[PDB]
Amino acid sequence: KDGKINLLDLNRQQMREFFKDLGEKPFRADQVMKWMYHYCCDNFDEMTDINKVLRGKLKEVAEIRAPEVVEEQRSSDGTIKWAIAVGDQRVETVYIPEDDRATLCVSSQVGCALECKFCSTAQQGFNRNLRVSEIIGQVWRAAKIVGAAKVTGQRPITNVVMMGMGEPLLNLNNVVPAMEIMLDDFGFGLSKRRVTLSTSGVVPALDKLGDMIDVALAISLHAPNDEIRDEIVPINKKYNIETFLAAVRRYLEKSNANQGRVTIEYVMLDHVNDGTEHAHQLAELLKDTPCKINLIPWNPFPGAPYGRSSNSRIDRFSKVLMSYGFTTIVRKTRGDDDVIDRTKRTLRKRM
Ligand code: SF4
Repeated sequence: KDGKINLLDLNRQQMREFFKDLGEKPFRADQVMKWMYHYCCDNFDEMTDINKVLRGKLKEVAEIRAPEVVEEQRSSDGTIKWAIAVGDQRVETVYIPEDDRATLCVSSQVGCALECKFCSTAQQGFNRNLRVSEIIGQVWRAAKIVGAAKVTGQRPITNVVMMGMGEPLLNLNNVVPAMEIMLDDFGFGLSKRRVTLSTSGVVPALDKLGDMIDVALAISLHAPNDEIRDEIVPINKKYNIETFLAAVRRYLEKSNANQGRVTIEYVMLDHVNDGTEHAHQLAELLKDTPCKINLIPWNPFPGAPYGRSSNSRIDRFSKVLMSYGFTTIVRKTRGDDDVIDRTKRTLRKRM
């Protein structure tokens, strides 16, 4: 807004290049980056080992502006759901704590174009791609809130997943540098095994991803055959299951963050994809792809075309897969979470 460079938009190299233009040596960029990501600092004044002159330069041409929280919802089990303001739009960020880990689910887009029939985001349609600052800024903001204070169980973020609003492979230009910052020693310093990109299967973009970065891959499959997938996840019409699975294999040739084993996501949809015959078909489909299968007890929202699969159907589905020796997990569901308002506020201030 002020015509200043948001430093959260910049990877290590771009940061160094920017600092070079300020007439500063590359080490000063690394130093500021460290303050930004190791101490979640967005205030140049708090950077005590930087001299006043450099501080003055930075305040004039740059800022550290992460997206703000407009709604926080805290659950019993420790799960936090944030609504995040991105310009004039809203995205979602979710913190999920566990005993041995803490996972952040980060949005890649404002809305989505993929039209997955089980997805409430798909209802909105695609608005825009998120900028680097608005992706990495979700991690930054969450880490600040989780760190600031200070509750039992909620350890610092250990894992980040590109899983939320939007298809990450349709925003490669912003998703890739964001992940680079997550991975970087001077950024969040996360292992590549703990940075996971989840995709529904944009094949040429996946081929592209593997040439750009080494990060863990997860796939949103959600169906055992092409006729069912064409219906539930329309992008399958462009790139079918076999085209998707071959692209996964090509990615694993360039990348070893997965250690050969991709996580496969599968929402359970009442009488759509949750039958024993579907499970047997899934096992056959996945016989040549090393995997862990996450069966997801999906909950309907108002207007959803599908119902929840019963627990006994999910159980029988799980057992079929286990009989073939697949590592399969029924994912423990986490959390239980006006138009005239602006004019009303104006009419109130009048009194
Ligand atoms: S890719 Fe993800 S966000 Fe996009 S419509 Fe499908 S499930 Fe929804």
